[PDB]
Amino acid sequence: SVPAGAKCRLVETLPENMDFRSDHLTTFECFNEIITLAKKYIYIASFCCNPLSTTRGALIFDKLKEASEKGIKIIVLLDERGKRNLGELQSHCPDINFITVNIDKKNNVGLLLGCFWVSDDERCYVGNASFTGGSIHTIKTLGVYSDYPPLATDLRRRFDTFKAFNSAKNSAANLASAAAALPVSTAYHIKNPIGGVFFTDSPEHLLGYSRDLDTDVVIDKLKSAKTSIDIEHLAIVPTTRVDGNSYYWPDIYNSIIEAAINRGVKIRLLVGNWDKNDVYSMATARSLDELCVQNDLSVKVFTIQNNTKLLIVDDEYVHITSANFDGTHYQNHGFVSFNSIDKQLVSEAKKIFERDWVSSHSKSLKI
Ligand SMILES: O=C(NN1C(=O)[C@@H]2[C@@H]3C=C[C@@H]([C@H]4C[C@@H]34)[C@@H]2C1=O)c1ccc(C(F)(F)F)cc1
Repeated sequence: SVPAGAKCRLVETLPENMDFRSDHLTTFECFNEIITLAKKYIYIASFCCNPLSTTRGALIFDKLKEASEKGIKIIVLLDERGKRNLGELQSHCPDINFITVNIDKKNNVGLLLGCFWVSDDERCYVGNASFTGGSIHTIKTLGVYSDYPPLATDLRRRFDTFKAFNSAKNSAANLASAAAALPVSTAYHIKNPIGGVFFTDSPEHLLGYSRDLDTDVVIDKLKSAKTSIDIEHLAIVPTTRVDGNSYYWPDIYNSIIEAAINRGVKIRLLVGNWDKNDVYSMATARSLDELCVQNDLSVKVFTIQNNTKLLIVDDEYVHITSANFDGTHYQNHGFVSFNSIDKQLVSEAKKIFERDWVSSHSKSLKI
């Protein structure tokens, strides 16, 4: 028999200067458990890589340095745009194998956002706490940890597809025949979850034929929302700016409005503050302002460094990820998202969203 929730528990970062309190596992505690219980390997992936920026980040890096010195294979995948701190990292840990990744060499837009850990094919973390000293200590984050081996192995297979896009000689990032020979597999998806948990992936050109696109899964859950939509992402402005041009993409932005106007879903949105100089953010703000007064919508903003990417639907489905609901992310970027329908796991997620919705850092949207 399989366990309910796949042995999953919540993990997050609550800085001391912030009023967030919870009994769940902390991000700093989580990484020590992974490194201490590690016996075979430790695979880590994120965009930036800068652990020494805080005290708690430097302690995990020292525990990982000790791990690489005892015979544990340590491989760290970072996007080639976080290559500044590379010489600093290898200078402190020579035994850790750092690898620069460029998943999109066709247009150089897709970035590596896959923010997760995996060790011994038994334990694993996933969330929005990137391998930075801030995301462990000073930046509020949110993730999930599970010591269920079958779940960690299906997350290891996500790591295998990403490692192939290394910038060294002929590989999946250089050759097209070596990129087509990738066993891009997945053990569980929306049509066959494990213990009520499954993974969704991104972008579309890295799914193969078995994996699920996170874009289609999120929109389907938003269009199938009957009661409540609770989102805590950085921003949901349908327009992003790639290079010196703007990219309009309102797929997630419209499916939410379709819920609050046609279906009358009580929707609460907790996004970060925006720039007054950005006409795209201001026009998006003045639009949402007219809906909280007309339909059952509510919007609050925050100014703190927060990477949280949470989506709760009808107290029946929870979606934690590292990418933000926008066009640039769900079209080119590569990451892995957490999906679970376990009522007890979604309940603990609703417990967190309510906490942040009433926190002092969440002031009401004023225009
Ligand atoms: O979302 C609406 N408009 N809107 C966009 O289409 C975006 C584009 C244009 C302006 C900004 C950004 C540059 C991108 C965004 C924005 O606010 C909107 C939704 C519902 C209503 C109604 F109130 F009738 F319910 C009216 C309008």
